[PDB]
Amino acid sequence: MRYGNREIESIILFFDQTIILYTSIINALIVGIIIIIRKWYNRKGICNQYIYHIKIEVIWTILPIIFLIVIVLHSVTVIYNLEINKGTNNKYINVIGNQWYWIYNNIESRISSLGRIILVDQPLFIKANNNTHLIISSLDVIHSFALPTLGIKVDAIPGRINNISINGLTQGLYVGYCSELCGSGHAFMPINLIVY
Amino acid sequence: MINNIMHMINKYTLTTSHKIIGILYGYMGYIAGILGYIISMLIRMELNTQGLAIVRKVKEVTIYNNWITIHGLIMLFVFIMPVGIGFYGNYLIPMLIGTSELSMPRMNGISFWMLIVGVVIFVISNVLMSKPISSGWTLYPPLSTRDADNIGVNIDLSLLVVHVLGISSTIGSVNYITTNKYNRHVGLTFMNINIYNFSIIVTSILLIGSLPILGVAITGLLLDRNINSTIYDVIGDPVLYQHLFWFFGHPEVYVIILPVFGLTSLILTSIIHKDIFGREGMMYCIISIGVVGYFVWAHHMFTVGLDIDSRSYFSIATSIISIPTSVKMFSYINTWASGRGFRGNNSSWSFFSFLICFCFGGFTGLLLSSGSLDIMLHDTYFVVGHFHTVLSLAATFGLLIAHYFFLPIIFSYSIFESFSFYHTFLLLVGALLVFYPMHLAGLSGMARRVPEYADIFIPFMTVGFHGTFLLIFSTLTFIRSYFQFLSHINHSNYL
Amino acid sequence: HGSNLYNRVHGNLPQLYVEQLYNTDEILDTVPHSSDPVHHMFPKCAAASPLGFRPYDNNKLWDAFVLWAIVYGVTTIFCVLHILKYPQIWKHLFETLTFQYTYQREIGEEYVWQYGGGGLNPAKWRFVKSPLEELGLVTEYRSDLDYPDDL
Amino acid sequence: VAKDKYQLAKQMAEFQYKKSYFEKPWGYMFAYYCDEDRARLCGGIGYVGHHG
Amino acid sequence: MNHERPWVFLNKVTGKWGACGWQPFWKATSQSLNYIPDNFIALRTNGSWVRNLWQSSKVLDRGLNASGYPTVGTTDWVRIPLDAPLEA
Amino acid sequence: SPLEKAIAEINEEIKSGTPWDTLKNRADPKELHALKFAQLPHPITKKVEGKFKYF
Ligand code: HEA
Ligand code: HEA
Ligand SMILES: CCCCCCCCCCCCCCCCCC(=O)OC[C@H](COP(=O)([O-])OCC[N+](C)(C)C)OC(=O)CCCCCCCCCCCCCCCCC
Ligand SMILES: [Cu+2]
Ligand SMILES: [Cu+2]
Ligand SMILES: [Cu+2]
Ligand SMILES: [Mg+2]
Repeated sequence: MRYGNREIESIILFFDQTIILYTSIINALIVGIIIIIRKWYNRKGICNQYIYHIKIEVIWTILPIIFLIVIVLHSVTVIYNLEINKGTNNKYINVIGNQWYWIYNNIESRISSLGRIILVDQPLFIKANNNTHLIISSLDVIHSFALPTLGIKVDAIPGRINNISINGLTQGLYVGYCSELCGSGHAFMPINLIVY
Repeated sequence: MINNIMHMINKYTLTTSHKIIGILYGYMGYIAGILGYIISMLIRMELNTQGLAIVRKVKEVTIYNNWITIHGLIMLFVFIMPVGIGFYGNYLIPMLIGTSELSMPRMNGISFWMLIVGVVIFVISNVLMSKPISSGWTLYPPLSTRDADNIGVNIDLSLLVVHVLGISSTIGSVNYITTNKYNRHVGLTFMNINIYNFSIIVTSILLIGSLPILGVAITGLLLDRNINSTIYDVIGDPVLYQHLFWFFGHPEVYVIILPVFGLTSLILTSIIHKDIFGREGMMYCIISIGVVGYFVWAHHMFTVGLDIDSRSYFSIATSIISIPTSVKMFSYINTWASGRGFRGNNSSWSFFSFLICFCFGGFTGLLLSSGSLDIMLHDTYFVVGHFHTVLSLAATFGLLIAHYFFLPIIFSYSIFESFSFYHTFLLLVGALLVFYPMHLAGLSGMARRVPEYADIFIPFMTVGFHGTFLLIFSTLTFIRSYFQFLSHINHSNYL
Repeated sequence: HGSNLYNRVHGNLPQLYVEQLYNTDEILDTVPHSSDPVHHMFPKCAAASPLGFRPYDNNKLWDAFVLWAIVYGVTTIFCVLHILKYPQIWKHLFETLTFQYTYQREIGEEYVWQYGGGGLNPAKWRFVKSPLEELGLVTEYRSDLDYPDDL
Repeated sequence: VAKDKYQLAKQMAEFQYKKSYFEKPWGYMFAYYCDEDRARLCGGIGYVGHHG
Repeated sequence: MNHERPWVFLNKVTGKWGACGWQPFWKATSQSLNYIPDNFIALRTNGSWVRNLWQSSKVLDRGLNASGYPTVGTTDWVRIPLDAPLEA
Repeated sequence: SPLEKAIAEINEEIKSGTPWDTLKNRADPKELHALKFAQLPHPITKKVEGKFKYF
């Protein structure tokens, strides 16, 4: 099992770290709530005076903060890691999002009947391990070039030329979507990328 | 009986009494909630079955798009705000500070009837007229201006509906702030008013600051559609529209949520027979959430193409906003401790559901804050899971707490606890089956606003089917319970 | 409740109630009086609860209709308007919910079935045959229905 | 406040009489009032017996 | 509603007694806050039948010659009303 | 006090017992209810019912 890119790997590892943190917090609160509820339902541990504790409040406000700066730093570094590979390219590809089909270098790509919703008649080809620049926009309305398995999701907005850097490591076909409401045929506007 | 009929009509139209306006807001809110629920059932039936089983044609998916957009608009602007803010806000705010009426009694009636005008225009536009607005609840141009399925006038009527709702909200907000600031009885300072009043004040401050921007955005859309300008065209800035709309967008979200916090705090004081743990802490956290919500608007546009520095900044600001809500959740957990909350009360169990669901939704939404990780989750079903496990499980359950706590007080008849238990528990279980799978269908790549999906995603939609049936059962139970609430016995014999 | 006009006239500034013999309702637009009756929020409920009665009785047709309109009124109005304007949507819904419509189902075939556990995973799925045609209630699938061509 | 011992004895005698004739009746009446309120809020009208 | 006031069955040969009356009942639903139920077993009464039953219990258990009271059908049971205390 | 006298008298009285403890001849309530339904006219149908009926 390969990863298909390094940026996707970095995003996955950041996701796993956050998942671990949140699961730990959830387990702590679950134990606390279990104790509280078990005491409550049996009519035990009553104290109308216990409506303030300065130390506890200050500590429980501070603790989330220190565990959050780490997450923020990690996220910022992941963003910049996504964006560093710009400028080290040798191939340019331009992508246009038409109304319910895509265009790559003035070649149209529409859904086919061989596959239900995933396959396309004309894929988009890029070379493995070769840094490429995608210049994406749209003609009529807003679409969204979405290949989230390679860590690419960029909106194709009319009159706005977005520029993303794409890189492939695993050879094969990646299926993606429009990921933005565009009309009636939004659900039938797939994306196919072939890394060879 | 002409005099009696006209007297009733004058009672419910010329009124300025805060209690009457409050009950009217509540009624309209419940009705619009039921309508939104019906449309949601239509959407779910479209998703569950394969092969465009309801619309039957790809050309006619515009019906499904219209369904989702009106579902969103109805449930946001006419269900929660009229109920959470309009109903308890008007009914309770004057009472909790010991005064007769709100300041500006007439503007209160003007607010309610502006809301009714908006509802009427919306209902006529999107039902009796053909080819309605079908551009999602976030009316993104050029889809909502330069399209083929959005050409009729009723689209412009829906935009004007948004305008009237904004006007109504601004009037209500100004009225609430003013009444809470000067009419407090002698001996009650500004920061000693109970928790609900403070949350309403901060909510009103939120609404005042952002609605004019939404008005500017909607006027831009109307001008593009009608006088054929180019603000949001291929030579315009659809991103400018997105910036303005979402500058309004997140303040609306916190406006929705905060009054639920206030109501839950008040009801807790009433049912656990103990004061709020760290009341000053909760009030300060509420105002903090209010203030921080004005600096995070662009976390809804991480894939538009924002500058890298701005992406990092908005991830930071979203985490900042995440902090004080955690403080509030801990305060709630400690408040319930040591108390004597009723062990068999739908209010108690709805509070539990509110707490759990809000914690889970807050976590899932804190994952989405990271700009990088928002690459893989923008416009998938993860976002839908997020804002439905917050809106439809934390806001809805807070309103259920208020509903089951204030029905006896308003009407003077106790509540059928077993009936309410069936309703609330089936709503909990059914809703979890509908939205929880969405989360794992978002990490798997399923986009949103699609009536037809790839075959890889069948299991999630089967669990959703199960959840939709349970939801139908729960809502029928709820409506029949309420009808039974105001109806006298039907059987009586001798034992 | 009952008017307080005798007291209002015999009160302390009767000149304020001269308007009350014009076209003017007492409860809404007359100066309140020290000895006025107390007005409640839902007078029907206020008068019925202390007698042990719920405000509405189902045995009375008028009350049954009024309560139906209060609870189910706008709901059914919206449903009726929608059905009148979109007859085909409800027709298709009825067809689907009654097993009359099958997209591309065949006879004797098996179809994949999986409840949860993430996307389609071949190590978890089952395959199901239609019990309706196993029993015999179904032999052929109707084709006169609308078909989503180009999908 | 009693200052010398004689005032203490006088206050003690008065308190014993008052306890026999005024304070115990008050205690029993208040206990009956609490129980009567509990019975009033019973039978499915209020939340009596849910906690406490 | 207007039914009989509570009574006392008394069986002669067995010599065994017991109170009785008509219990109204209805399908359970929400209650009313502003209403304490009136006397329903003994309608339009100050509820003295409880006191009469308590006073008469010693009389009845001790053995009462109730031959001057009406019977219930063809059985051995007779009805004693609880309108006034029973002394005999 | 009169309250003390009354309390002491009641305390001494309950030592003897109460009717619920001292009464020997007393029928079960189920037998009495069955006899009521089987012999006496119903206050709604104005006739004698065999047993208990909901409607
Ligand atoms: C408060 C807002 C709110 C509420 C309550 C809901 C309630 C529900 N929503 Fe939705 N929803 C949105 C806000 C809301 N929603 C928004 C903003 C969108 C996006 C629109 C768009 O994408 O453009 C959306 C989109 C959306 C989709 C998008 C489909 C698609 O995009 O692919 C789906 C489908 O699964 C869905 C399902 C449901 C279901 C099944 C319910 C409910 O059935 C589940 C809970 C049901 C309840 C029972 C609530 C009903 C209330 C009453 C019962 C009133 C009674 C009184 C009280 C209890 C106070 N919603
Ligand atoms: C309804 C109310 C509501 C609330 C309260 C929130 C709360 C939050 N929301 Fe969201 N949100 C919506 C309603 C809400 N949201 C809606 C309706 C949409 C969709 C709009 C649409 O696209 O149509 C949306 C969409 C949305 C997105 C869009 C993602 C995408 O579109 O690209 C993002 C991502 O940044 C986001 C983030 C957050 C965050 C970070 C919080 C935070 O406030 C959550 C904070 C909560 C907590 C943190 C819980 C407390 C935690 C603990 C107990 C301690 C743990 C703390 C630490 C370790 C620090 N929300
Ligand atoms: C020891 C028995 C374990 C629990 C028995 C039931 C689950 C069977 C084995 C679970 C693992 C394999 C997944 C297949 C089935 C999962 C079903 C499910 O709920 O999936 C959702 C989710 C989908 O998530 P998931 O299954 O993808 O979990 C992640 C799994 N891995 C590790 C592979 C990534 O399943 C779970 O969360 C798993 C635990 C389910 C236990 C549910 C218990 C509570 C019941 C609530 C009411 C549900 C009504 C269903 C009625 C059906 C019968 C009448
Ligand atoms: Cu598209
Ligand atoms: Cu699209
Ligand atoms: Cu936001
Ligand atoms: Mg998008």
